[PDB]
Amino acid sequence: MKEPCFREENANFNKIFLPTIYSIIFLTGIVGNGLVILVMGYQKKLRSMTDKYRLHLSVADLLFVITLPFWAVDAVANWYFGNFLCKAVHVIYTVSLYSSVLILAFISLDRYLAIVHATNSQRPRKLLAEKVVYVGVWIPALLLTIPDFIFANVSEADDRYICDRFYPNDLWVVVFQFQHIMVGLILPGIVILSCYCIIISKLSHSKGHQKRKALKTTVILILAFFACWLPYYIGISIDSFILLEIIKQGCEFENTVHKWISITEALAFFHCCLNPILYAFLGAKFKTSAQHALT
Amino acid sequence: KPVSLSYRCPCRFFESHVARANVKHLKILNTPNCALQIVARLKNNNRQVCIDPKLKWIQEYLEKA
Amino acid sequence: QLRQEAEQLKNQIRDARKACADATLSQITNNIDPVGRIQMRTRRTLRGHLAKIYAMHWGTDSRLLVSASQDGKLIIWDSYTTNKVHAIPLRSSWVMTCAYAPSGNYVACGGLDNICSIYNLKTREGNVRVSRELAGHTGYLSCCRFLDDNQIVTSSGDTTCALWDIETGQQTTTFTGHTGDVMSLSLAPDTRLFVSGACDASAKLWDVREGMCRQTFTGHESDINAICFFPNGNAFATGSDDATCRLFDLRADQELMTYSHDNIICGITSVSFSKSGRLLLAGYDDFNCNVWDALKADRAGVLAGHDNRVSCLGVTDDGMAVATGSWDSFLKIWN
Amino acid sequence: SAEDKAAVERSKMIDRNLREDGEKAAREVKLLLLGAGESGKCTIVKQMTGIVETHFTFKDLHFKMFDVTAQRSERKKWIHCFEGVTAIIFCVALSDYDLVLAEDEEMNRMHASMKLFDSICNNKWFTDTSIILFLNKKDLFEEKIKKSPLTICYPEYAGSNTYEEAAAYIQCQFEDLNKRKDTKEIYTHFTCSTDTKNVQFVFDAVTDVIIKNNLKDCGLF
Amino acid sequence: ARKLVEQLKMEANIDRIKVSKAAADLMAYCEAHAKEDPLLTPVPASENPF
Ligand SMILES: CC(C)CCC[C@@H](C)[C@H]1CC[C@H]2[C@@H]3CC=C4C[C@@H](O)CC[C@]4(C)[C@H]3CC[C@]12C
Repeated sequence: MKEPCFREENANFNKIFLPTIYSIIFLTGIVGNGLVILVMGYQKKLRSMTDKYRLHLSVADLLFVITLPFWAVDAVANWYFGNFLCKAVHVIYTVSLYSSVLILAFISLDRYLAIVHATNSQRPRKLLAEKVVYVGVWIPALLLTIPDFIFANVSEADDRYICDRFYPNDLWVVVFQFQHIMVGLILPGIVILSCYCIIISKLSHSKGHQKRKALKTTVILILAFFACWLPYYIGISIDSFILLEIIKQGCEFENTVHKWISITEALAFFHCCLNPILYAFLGAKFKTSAQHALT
Repeated sequence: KPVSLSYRCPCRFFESHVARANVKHLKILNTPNCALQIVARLKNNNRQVCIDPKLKWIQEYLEKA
Repeated sequence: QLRQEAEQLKNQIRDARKACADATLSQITNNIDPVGRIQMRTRRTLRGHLAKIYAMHWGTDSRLLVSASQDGKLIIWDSYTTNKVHAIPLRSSWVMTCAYAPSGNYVACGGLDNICSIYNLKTREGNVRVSRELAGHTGYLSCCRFLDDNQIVTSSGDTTCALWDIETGQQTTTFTGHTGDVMSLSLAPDTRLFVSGACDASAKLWDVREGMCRQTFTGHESDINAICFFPNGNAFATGSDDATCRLFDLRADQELMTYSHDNIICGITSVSFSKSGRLLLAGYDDFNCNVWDALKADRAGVLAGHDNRVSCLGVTDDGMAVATGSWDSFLKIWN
Repeated sequence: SAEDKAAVERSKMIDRNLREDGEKAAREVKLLLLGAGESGKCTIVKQMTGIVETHFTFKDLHFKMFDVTAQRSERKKWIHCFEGVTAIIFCVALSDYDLVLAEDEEMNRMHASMKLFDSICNNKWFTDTSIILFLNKKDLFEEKIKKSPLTICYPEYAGSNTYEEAAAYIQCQFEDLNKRKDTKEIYTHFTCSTDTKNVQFVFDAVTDVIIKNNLKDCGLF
Repeated sequence: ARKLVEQLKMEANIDRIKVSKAAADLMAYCEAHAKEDPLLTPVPASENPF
């Protein structure tokens, strides 16, 4: 059961399938985020709290999007850009990825506070958007992108250079994978699910038109977020378990799990694509603001 | 770095029970950033495997080169 | 009995006006060359208002201006450096007019409260206090102007105008004779006569000293919203809600000529002239502002910079810049 | 150049003050009052120059109420100043079906109230503004309905002369005037002698309106 | 009713002039002050406060 197999089979699919999807995501995300950011910039009236949250989300999505071409270059042939750029890209990727989800969690909390405590909560709704956001979304990311700074070095494998993180004693990998799983889906996921479920609970029996539309929207948001981010973390968990020798099987199972992870993460990188559509282009106020900014 | 395109060196969890008499072919993979991997084909089923170099036979083979 | 006599007198007036009409302005102004298209670019934008803006008035030094909004704040700006000089809170947040004294000492404000508040700016304490409150009207204030530091003229919604006396706080003269609400008022350069335009589509020329009406001009089909004199004081221009402007004549006692276009169907909220009386500014309802020609009736420029209805407009004494305030809570200066 | 520094400091101070005042003022509730027959200001003022402004608080919420029955000018010329209010409280007297207008006996008073409500509800300025409706004189209507059948005002009505279905018919007729069914809602309440449920109903209506406004501000729909 | 008749009678006997003369006077006034008008002829930026 210790016979070694080679990852060349996965490399054959990874060389061709990945960069095209990355290019499509890059184009669509850059177009959407540019439209959103120019609409926000050309607005002269006082910005609401949701406008501030959308401005943070757009900045995070832009930071994530400007990273894809480097990974496309890495996947297609090899690495060329040197140690400094390798480390900088590694640093940017993590902060963008974690901010893009903590912003969603904070938006869900803000909407809960606005819908449930509508008459009373008006000052906390501003405190959570002016002071707590920085101690919220950004400080954990800037404090957890430290492993990339400590150790992320380019190295020669076969003929090609590679920008990959290298771990001492092959444990760091499992502990960091558990960290990724926990931060990605369990810190913001619980808050989002609870707040949106109770909002749906408080907007179910009403017979209004606007209330019905809001109920449909919250369901769409929950379904989109969970369908985007669940299978990727399931695959990561399976890979961590098989690496931790809890599951003892042949390496064809390893190949299948790697294929699953690759396809599912390629699918899940559409969060930067879908966020401007879900959070900006489905609102009447933002539509009116964009129409005014057009002329 | 996305997990999909990360680097994984092949031989993991080497054993220390392979006998010297079962060795049929000798080959060592040249791969850095991991523990040294030697893929020697066995004689029982002609299947390669990576084992740790702490074995007395492995130490003698290393010292005889 | 009296109705027949009044009809006969009106017929005689119409016959005399028709007889006095020998030629129109457009026939004898065709000699002059038309003015080129006016390209006006905004210079400053003033922000700080949180609600609709209903009036404004340039100072006599062409640097300071005052704006009134529904939020209950009367803001005195500084147009040169965008800095705000004063922000006076209001007792009532329903305001529809404001004015700036010729000497820069006092300001005025009025609205749905039927009380004209006069505030003193330059006090010993260096702040603003209520200098006087004028009461006695039975309708909402629509416009108020300062003849001097002591006398103020107001036009109310009960078909009346009043010449007040700030020192005593009591009315001095009352001008009646209209039919509908009075929604405009402008003082002549010599500050001896003023015209008023009411809802009955009739503009009346009053007499401050005598206290009696002198001339009445008709020709409009809807409510008159704005009025202003020619810089020489010999003629004036009226704007109504039926998307038209008209130029009358005091001496000829007859309408001169009209400004209209086939693509305009929204009413006028404010009109103004230039220093030489050549360019006529008109703020229409459709978020726009037009620059007509006082002698050719040809459009020569559009000032499109607002996201909502334009409610007030003004031109400095030297004609350097024009300030427009809209319902978007922004004042914009063009030059 | 100390004058420039002082001017900038003064501008910053009186900009922060205005921002704070606006933030404070955005947290309160404003209501307009309307009525056709008796100006609709009798019951609510006691129950709690040209305009009347009334402040009251209930369960930590500040309500201002604007009464504009002292303005006898044309309604078209000053109603746009009230665009953006939270709600309009319309008062209708139930004991006016058998009465006639003071000016002329041809038009019934409740028909004039219906016309005024139709004009207010379908105005171009008030499209997103909700209407709370009060039906007063419930006991007097109770007494009057038995003596005078509800047929002088509604000839097409076909029902027994009892309070419940007559009141339901009146409420249905008043609510049916609305044409913007998908943008605004009308809350109907019969005022009671106990001056403790009217303010609760107003509080509930204002809370619902605020929730529906926040549903749009947050961008959910 | 008598007040309106009296006002009409009082305002009926006033002096009037030909429309052509007034139009010529307006044209002359407009032409006289065409040299000093910052809106008609834009002022160079050296002396422009804005
Ligand atoms: C990698 C990181 C540290 C780069 C800097 C990113 C963070 C710190 C930047 C990116 C976009 C920035 C925001 C852009 C817009 C606004 C709106 C403004 O009204 C207040 C500041 C605020 C909210 C900024 C705060 C700082 C911000 C969130």
